[PDB]
Amino acid sequence: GVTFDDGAYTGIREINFEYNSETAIGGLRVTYDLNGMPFVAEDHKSFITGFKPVKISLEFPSEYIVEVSGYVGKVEGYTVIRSLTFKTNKQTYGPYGVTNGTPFSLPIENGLIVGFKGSIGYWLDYFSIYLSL
Amino acid sequence: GVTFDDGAYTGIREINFEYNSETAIGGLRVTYDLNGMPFVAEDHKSFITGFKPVKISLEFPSEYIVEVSGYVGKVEGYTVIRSLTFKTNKQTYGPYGVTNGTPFSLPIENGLIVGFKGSIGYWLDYFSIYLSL
Amino acid sequence: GVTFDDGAYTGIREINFEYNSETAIGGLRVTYDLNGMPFVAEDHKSFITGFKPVKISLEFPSEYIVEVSGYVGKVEGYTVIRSLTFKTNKQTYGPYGVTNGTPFSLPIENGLIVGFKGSIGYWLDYFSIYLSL
Amino acid sequence: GVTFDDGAYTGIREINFEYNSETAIGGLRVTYDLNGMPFVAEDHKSFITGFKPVKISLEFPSEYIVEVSGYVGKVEGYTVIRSLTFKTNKQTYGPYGVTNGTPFSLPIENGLIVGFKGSIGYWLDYFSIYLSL
Amino acid sequence: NGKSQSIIVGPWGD
Amino acid sequence: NGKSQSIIVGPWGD
Amino acid sequence: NGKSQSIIVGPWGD
Amino acid sequence: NGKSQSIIVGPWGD
Ligand SMILES: CC(=O)N[C@@H]1[C@@H](O[C@@H]2O[C@H](CO)[C@H](O)[C@H](O)[C@H]2O)[C@@H](O)[C@@H](CO)O[C@H]1O
Ligand SMILES: CC(=O)N[C@@H]1[C@@H](O[C@@H]2O[C@H](CO)[C@H](O)[C@H](O)[C@H]2O)[C@@H](O)[C@@H](CO)O[C@H]1O
Ligand SMILES: CC(=O)N[C@@H]1[C@@H](O[C@@H]2O[C@H](CO)[C@H](O)[C@H](O)[C@H]2O)[C@@H](O)[C@@H](CO)O[C@H]1O
Ligand SMILES: CC(=O)N[C@@H]1[C@@H](O[C@@H]2O[C@H](CO)[C@H](O)[C@H](O)[C@H]2O)[C@@H](O)[C@@H](CO)O[C@H]1O
Repeated sequence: GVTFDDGAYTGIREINFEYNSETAIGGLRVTYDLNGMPFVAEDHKSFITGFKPVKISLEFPSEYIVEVSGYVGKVEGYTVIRSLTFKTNKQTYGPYGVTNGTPFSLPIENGLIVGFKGSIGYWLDYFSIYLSL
Repeated sequence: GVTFDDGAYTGIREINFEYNSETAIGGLRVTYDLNGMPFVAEDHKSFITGFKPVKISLEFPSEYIVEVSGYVGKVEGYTVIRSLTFKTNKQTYGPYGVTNGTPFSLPIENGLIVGFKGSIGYWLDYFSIYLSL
Repeated sequence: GVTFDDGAYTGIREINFEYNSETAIGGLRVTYDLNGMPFVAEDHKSFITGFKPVKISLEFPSEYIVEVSGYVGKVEGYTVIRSLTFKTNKQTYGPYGVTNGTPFSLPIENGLIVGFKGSIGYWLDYFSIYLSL
Repeated sequence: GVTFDDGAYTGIREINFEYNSETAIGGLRVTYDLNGMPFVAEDHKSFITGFKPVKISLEFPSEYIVEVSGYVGKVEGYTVIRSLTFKTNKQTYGPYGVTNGTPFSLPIENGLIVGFKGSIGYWLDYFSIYLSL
Repeated sequence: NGKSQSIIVGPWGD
Repeated sequence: NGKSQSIIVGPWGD
Repeated sequence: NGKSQSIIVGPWGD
Repeated sequence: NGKSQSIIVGPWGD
């Protein structure tokens, strides 16, 4: 897929992404906080359509993500992120997608997610998370 | 189990821990780097014996951990860390223990493990990792 | 003066500011690096004119500031920053302004300036620096 | 002088140093906090005696340093730290020594001093400060 | 306060 | 909270 | 160099 | 490498 790297910011305000209950996660676009101002990052689109979108609007700054988890599996032979769950200190959003395959989880005891990077083709191939105090 | 928290240091020099191919991970003792000097932290012992020990001596500072992974599962009804694998930029140590249950993985793209905390009873109940540049 | 706080970014690309050889430092506008992209921050204007401008264009990322120094003194009874000098790993820009009064210096042995905040009225009243790895 | 570098820790519990009202700052020994435990670092001695000692015992962790300032000047031709003042969120310790020469100040708006490095011969030649969240 | 903070990820094993 | 913190030195000019 | 560094964990999905 | 880095300001006294 096309690689992307939003880089680092000072927090997360909103996360919008696509998912297909039969396949996997699609595109995603994050709205970060940049020194108190909302900063809408680039839209990392899927190569295809047919997804259901989800828009997670966090009550920044009182609400923040404390865990990201999901499932990794193959779709048409490609190893991709098939499901995602975002747990905040206030509630849980998800799971969205197909909760089948190999699970992964990044619980955060202290610190904040301040950026995302990865790759998206037909589906979200993989992703990494920026962490900072 | 008895909770422990080594806190943060400036790197990792050696990791010694126990494992039982039939049960799970036992006690562990980490030797950190503290501003260029080896610093042997407290020995977090298992409540029992019968384990096989493993001593991972890292070629500090050229060698460092780039991923910690393993399996979580039940032993005598307790949810514990049953297996561990430590991948460095030079080689892979493990898996050690029972690679059955729910997998977990913490790949590190940039940054360093500088401390460990957790709980150990008969086996390693759970653990967290300190990350820093 | 009117307080400002640019917040934190990932580096510095350009620093533009005013100075008057008879009074003190005036307004300033910083162009930061934000994850590889130039990010022009807000222009913090002086309440007056009659200044000489200076535009420091850093050869980002090979060139970076290693020390900020200057002088603090009174102008029309107000305690302000009367002079500034920016030393990088490649060269020195300044001093600009009036090098009289109380000197101050922030040499950086390791780390980077990633943001500025302060207050500007007729002149630069004061300022703080964001530091990060 | 003999160079030293205590490295980084998690806070400051006590600072002991020498001073001479006629010359400059002498030796110094810092007791850091290392993950909740007091950690007495190496004693960086002056090449001579005849100093008056000062022991600053901070009410860790409620009390912490918010500014270090002092004066730099020549003693027997050597440029050294002649005076030091440590301001915490609770009170001010100092000035100690000779408040003559070139002043310097490191006010900390956010962050903590977590280590010291420098050089000491007959007197404190120079020093640097480790900063961290 | 005066206690240095750290980024901590986990726990794994719950 | 959800706001990333930074090390800030200064101010100079008071 | 002049580029601020960040702690990055992952990737997940390989 | 495996050595944790720190922000260091100074030196003062040169
Ligand atoms: C051209 C392109 O981006 N194709 C996408 C796939 O990417 C290929 O995946 C292979 C994996 O073996 C390899 O990494 C290669 O570099 C990629 O181009 C992949 O992203 C796929 C599933 O999302 O979609 C394709 O469109
Ligand atoms: C007294 C003690 O430490 N027992 C150990 C177990 O701890 C109990 O586990 C339960 C879980 O439901 C609960 O967290 C409680 O606080 C713990 O005391 C556990 O560590 C077990 C497996 O390693 O060993 C026991 O010895
Ligand atoms: C209204 C205004 O901003 N005036 C500017 C000055 O600010 C006053 O300074 C005093 C200092 O005792 C105090 O801090 C007050 O809050 C400020 O308003 C000051 O910035 C001055 C020099 O640059 O310019 C005035 O315009
Ligand atoms: C041998 C020694 O340490 N002498 C101390 C002085 O150090 C000399 O200072 C010069 C400065 O031009 C130079 O840096 C040299 O490397 C140092 O050895 C100096 O520390 C002095 C004042 O404290 O004491 C001497 O003992």
